[PDB]
Amino acid sequence: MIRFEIHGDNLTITDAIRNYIEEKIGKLERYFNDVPNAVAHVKVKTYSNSATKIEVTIPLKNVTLRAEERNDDLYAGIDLINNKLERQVRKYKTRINRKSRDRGDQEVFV
Repeated sequence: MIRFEIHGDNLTITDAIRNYIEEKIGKLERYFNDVPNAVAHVKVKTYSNSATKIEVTIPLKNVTLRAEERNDDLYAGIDLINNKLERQVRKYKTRINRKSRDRGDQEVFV
């Protein structure tokens, strides 16, 4: 089961975001079906609507994304990681997939 293990010390510490993330991570992992385990170890930290300090660490099978930054929007921090998730997830899975066919991406053929 795809898990979300957040420690969020922010203003809105309720089911709202947890659900919000459940939707996000849910919709992300529902892009896959062969994903038994994907996690979101996230930690936001703010006592101001004009603040957010976040740190995501989302261990999928393939890759674990971590994003640790102080940025006004939480959702931008997690978007940093989510959007980079798309970016990195695809970079990683597509690279590790193509390593069979693409022999000379890291190799100069010595």
